[PDB]
Amino acid sequence: PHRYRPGTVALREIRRYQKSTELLIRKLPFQRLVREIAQDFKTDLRFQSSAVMALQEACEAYLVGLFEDTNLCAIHAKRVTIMPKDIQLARRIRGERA
Amino acid sequence: PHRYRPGTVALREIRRYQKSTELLIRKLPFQRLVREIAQDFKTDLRFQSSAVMALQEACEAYLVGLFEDTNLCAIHAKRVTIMPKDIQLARRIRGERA
Amino acid sequence: RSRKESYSIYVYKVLKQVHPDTGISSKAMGIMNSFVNDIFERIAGEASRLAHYNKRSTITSREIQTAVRLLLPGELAKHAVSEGTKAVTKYTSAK
Amino acid sequence: RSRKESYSIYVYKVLKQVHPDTGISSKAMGIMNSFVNDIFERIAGEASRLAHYNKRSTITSREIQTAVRLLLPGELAKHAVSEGTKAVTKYTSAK
Amino acid sequence: KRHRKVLRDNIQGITKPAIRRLARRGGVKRISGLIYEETRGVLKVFLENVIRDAVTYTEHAKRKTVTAMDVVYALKRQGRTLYGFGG
Amino acid sequence: VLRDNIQGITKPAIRRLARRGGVKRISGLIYEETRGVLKVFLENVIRDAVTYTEHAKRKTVTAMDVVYALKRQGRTLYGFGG
Amino acid sequence: KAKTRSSRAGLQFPVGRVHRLLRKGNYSERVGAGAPVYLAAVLEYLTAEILELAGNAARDNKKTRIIPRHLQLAIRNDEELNKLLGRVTIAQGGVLPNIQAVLLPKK
Amino acid sequence: KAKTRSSRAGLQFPVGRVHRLLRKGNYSERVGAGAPVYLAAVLEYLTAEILELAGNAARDNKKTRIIPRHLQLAIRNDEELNKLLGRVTIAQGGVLPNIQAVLLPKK
DNA sequence: ATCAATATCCACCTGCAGATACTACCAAAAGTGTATTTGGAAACTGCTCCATCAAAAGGCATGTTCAGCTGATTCAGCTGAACATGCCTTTTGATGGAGCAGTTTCCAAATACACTTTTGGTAGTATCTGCAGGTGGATATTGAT
DNA sequence: ATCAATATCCACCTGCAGATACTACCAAAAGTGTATTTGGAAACTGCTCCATCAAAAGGCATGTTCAGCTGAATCAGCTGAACATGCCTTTTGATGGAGCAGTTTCCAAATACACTTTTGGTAGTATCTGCAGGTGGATATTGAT
Ligand SMILES: [Cl-]
Ligand SMILES: [Cl-]
Ligand SMILES: [Mn+2]
Ligand SMILES: [Mn+2]
Ligand SMILES: [Mn+2]
Ligand SMILES: [Mn+2]
Ligand SMILES: [Mn+2]
Repeated sequence: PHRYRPGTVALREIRRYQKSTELLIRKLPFQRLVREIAQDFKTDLRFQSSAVMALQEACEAYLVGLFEDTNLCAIHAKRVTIMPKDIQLARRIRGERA
Repeated sequence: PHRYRPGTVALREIRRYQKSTELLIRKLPFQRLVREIAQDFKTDLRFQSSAVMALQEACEAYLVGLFEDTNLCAIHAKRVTIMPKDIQLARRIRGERA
Repeated sequence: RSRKESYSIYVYKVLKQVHPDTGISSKAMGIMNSFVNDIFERIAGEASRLAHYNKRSTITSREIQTAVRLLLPGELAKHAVSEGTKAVTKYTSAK
Repeated sequence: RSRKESYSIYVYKVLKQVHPDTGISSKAMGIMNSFVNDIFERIAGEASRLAHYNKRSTITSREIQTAVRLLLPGELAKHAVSEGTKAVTKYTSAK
Repeated sequence: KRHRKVLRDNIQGITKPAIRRLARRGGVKRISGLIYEETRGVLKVFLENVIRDAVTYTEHAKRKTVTAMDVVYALKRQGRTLYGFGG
Repeated sequence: VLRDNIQGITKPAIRRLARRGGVKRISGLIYEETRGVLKVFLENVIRDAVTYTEHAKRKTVTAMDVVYALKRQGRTLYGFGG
Repeated sequence: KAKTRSSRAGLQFPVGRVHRLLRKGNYSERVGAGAPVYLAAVLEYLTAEILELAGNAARDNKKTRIIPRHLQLAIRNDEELNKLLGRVTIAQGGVLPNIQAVLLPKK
Repeated sequence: KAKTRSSRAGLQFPVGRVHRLLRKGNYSERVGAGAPVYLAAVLEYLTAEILELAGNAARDNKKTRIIPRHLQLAIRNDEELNKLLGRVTIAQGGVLPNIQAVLLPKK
C-alpha cells in the first residue's frame, strides 16, 4: 500500500497547475457569490455571463499573485508553510492595507 | 565615565527624527548626485533651485517609506536588524522589480 | 510678470470660516493648491471617462457625482455628494 | 447588430507577415485587441497631458514621440521611435 | 410571481480544495489550516470593491444589467487592467 | 581627496532616513544597498524630468518637470506646483 | 447687477474659473451648467475638511499658523483622508510617530 | 487614384481610424497630420513584436494557433514587454512555471 | 535599593523671516442675445438573461495515519552601537550672465465643407481542419528495503 | 542498487468547435480637394535667478570596545499532507419566457457662440508679529553601583 511522502504530491500539483490556464474555482459557486455581493449593493441586477467570467478571471489572477507574494514572505521567515501573517505582510507592503 | 546601552540612543533618534520634518541628506552632495545622473541624459543642464528641492523631498520620503516596509520584513523574520534581503523583499512585493 | 493663477485666495477664505484665528504658511498653502488641483484632475478625468463610456458629449453634475462616488471613500463621498447637490439647488433656486 | 469595429483585420495581417503559417484563436485576438486599445489610450493620454503642460492645443507627431519615450522601456522605445519617425518621413514625402 | 431564492453564505463555495489549487498555481508547497478563512476574507474584499465600482457604472448608465465592460472599467480603475473581455 | 558622488550620501544620513522609518538596528551592508536603490529612484525620475525639459526645448529642468515626472512614476508630490 | 455664480451657489470656491478649467482641459466637448457648481462645492468641502483637522493639529502643538507638518498629521491620522491621499507625498510633512512594539526595551 | 494614408505611410495599421479615435477621444483641440501616422506605426510595431514571440511559443508547444497562454509566455518571458504590461492580466494566460529553490526535495 | 550623569520640559524673550494687508490695473468672468446640439419621451424590436430541470461525472467532505516542520531552547562568536575629535565638507552669502519667458509677427498647417469612393464589419453558408481528449503502451520517478 | 507501484510521456485517431473563407453587401468611414482661420516657430530683450565662488562654521570619518544579536544545532509536539471512502453538486444541454438593452424620430430644452460691460484676482510692495531658538533651572530617565 504505497505512499508518496509529504511534499511530493504538493510539488506535482504546483507543476500541474503552473502548466495549465483553466479557472480553479467552480463556476456556479463563484457565480452565486458574485450575485450575493452585488445584490447587497443593489437589488434586481442582472449580469452578462461574460461579466461574471471577467470577474472570475480577475479574482483568480489576483489570488494567484497574492499567493506568490505570500510564499515569498513565508520563505523570508525561513518557513515553507504559508500562514495568515504572510498574507497580511504581503497585503500591507502592496499598499492594500499599508 | 558614562555610556548608554546598545539601542537606547537608536530609540532616541527614532523619536527625534519622527517628530521633525527637516531633510536628512546634506544638500550639496545631493545636488551633485542629481547633476551627475542628469548629465547622462542631457549635457549642459541647469536646474531651478525648487527642482532639486522637489527631487530631494520626493527621494527622502520614498526612502523613509521603504525603510518602514524593510523594517516590517526584518521583524517578520524575527529580527530587529534590517538587512539587504529585507529591502529586497520589500521592493519585490511593491512591484518595483522581480 | 504674467499672471500665475492659484486657489490660495479661496483656500484662505475657507480657512477663516473654519478657524478664524488660524493662519497658514506659504508652504502649507502650496500643499493645499496641489491638493485642489490633484482632486480636480481626478474627478474631471473620471467624469470624462464616464461621458465617453456612455457616448455622451457632455459632462453634467451627474458625471461629477458618479465620479465623486468612485473616487472618495465612503463618508467623504456622502458629504461631498450632499454639498454638491446643495450648491446646485441653491444655484438653480436663485433668480 | 450595429457595427462593432476592432483591430482584428490589421493584427491578422501583421501575424501573416511574421509567421505566415500561424493562426490565432478569437480569445487571443480579444487579447491583442485589448492590448492595442490599451497602448493607444496610454500614448494618447501622455500626449494630451504633455501638450497641456506646454500650453499647446495641437497633438503632433512630436508629442506622440515624447509620449512613446515616457511610456515604453529602453529598446522598445528606440525601435518604436524609428518606426514612427520613418512612417512620418515616408508619409510626408509620399504625398 | 416567483421571487429569487435567498442567497446566503456563498463565500463557503470557495472551498478548501479550490483555494489549495490557487495556492499551487502561485507556487505554494505547504498551507496552514488558517489560510482558507483568511483567503475567503481577502477574496470577499476584492470582489466587493470591484463589484461596487462595476455596479456604479451600471447605475450611471441607467441599466439593470452589469456588463463585461462595467467590470473591465471597474478593474482598470482599481489598477487591475484585464485583457480579453472588450475595451 | 576625490570621492564618488553617490558616496556623498553618507552612512549617518542613511541612518537618519532609517530612523525616521522606525529602524532600530542596521546591518553594515544596508548603506551600499540603499545607495543603489536611491540611484535607481533618481535615474527613473530624472530621466522623465529631462524628457519633459527636452520636449519644452529648454536647458533648465523646472520644478514642474520634476513634479510631472514624479506623478507619472506614481510618486505624486504636493507643494512644488501643479 | 452682475452676480457671481459662486455667490449664487453659496460658495467661496470660483465657479467660473472651474467652468473654464473644465472647458480647456479637453475633458468633454460640452459642459453642463451644474457641473462646475457641483465640482467647486466638492473641492471646497474637501478643503474645509482638511483645514478643519489641520487647524486642530496646529492648536494641539500650541500654534496659530498651519504648516505642512500639521497637514500631514491631519491627513495620516484620518482614515478616509489617508486613503484618498495614499499615493501622495506632502513636502515637509515628515511621518507619524510610530515605533514597532518589539523594538521597545524591556528592562 | 484614391490612396489610403496607411499605404502612403507604409503601414498595415489604419491611419484614418487612428486619426478619428484621436479626434473623438478629447485628447486635444487639434491633431497634427503626422500624429496618427506615427501612432499607428508604433502600435503596429508593438503588435508585430508580440506576435513574433507568441508565434514562437506556439511553435515551441507544437501548435499552429496562437492562444492566450502563448501570449502570456511571450510577454512574461520578455523583460521589456513584461514591464510595459506589468499591471495587466491576460485572461486564460496562466503563469510561468516557477518553483522557489528551497521548496525542492532533499539537500 | 543610591547616586549621578545626561536627557528633557517648561517658562520666558525678542528680532526678523515671513506673514498679513493694501492698492491699482486688467484678464477673464458675466450679461445679452442668437445659433447649434443633445439627450431623454415615446414606441418598438430581438437578444440574452433567467429559471428549470434531468442525468451523471467528477470533485468535495470526511476520518485516519504519521512524516517532518515549526517554534522553543540554548549558546558562542560576530557585528553593529556607542562614543570622543579635529579636518573636511558643508553652508552661507553676493557677482556676473545664461536662459526663461514675454510679445508680435506671419505663414504652413490645421479645421470645416460637402462631395466621392472604399472599406470593413455582416449575416449568411460552406466548408476545413487544428486539436481535445482518450488508448495503448513505452519510460521515468519515487520510496522502501 | 533493486525493484515495484504509479505517474509521465508521446505519438496516433477520431470527430467536432471554432476557425477560415467566400461572398455579396452596403452603411459608415475615409478621403478628395476647396474655402477658411490661426496656432505656434521664430526672432528679439531684459530681468530672473542660476552657476560660481570664496569666506565662515559645524558633521562626519575615524578606531576601539563590548552588549547583545543572529543564526546554528537539537528536539518534541503537533500540524497538515496523503489517501481511502462515500456521495452531493456542478456541469452540461437543452426548453420557454420576458426583461431590457439597443435603435430610431421629435425636437423643447440645454449648450455654445460672438459681442460687450465690469470687475475679482493678481502682482507689486508696505507693513506687522508668530515663533525659532536662545536662556535658566527644575525634573525624569538611564545606567551604573
Ligand atoms: Cl449640469
Ligand atoms: Cl504632426
Ligand atoms: Mn517571420
Ligand atoms: Mn518640569
Ligand atoms: Mn467517510
Ligand atoms: Mn432602454
Ligand atoms: Mn519653542
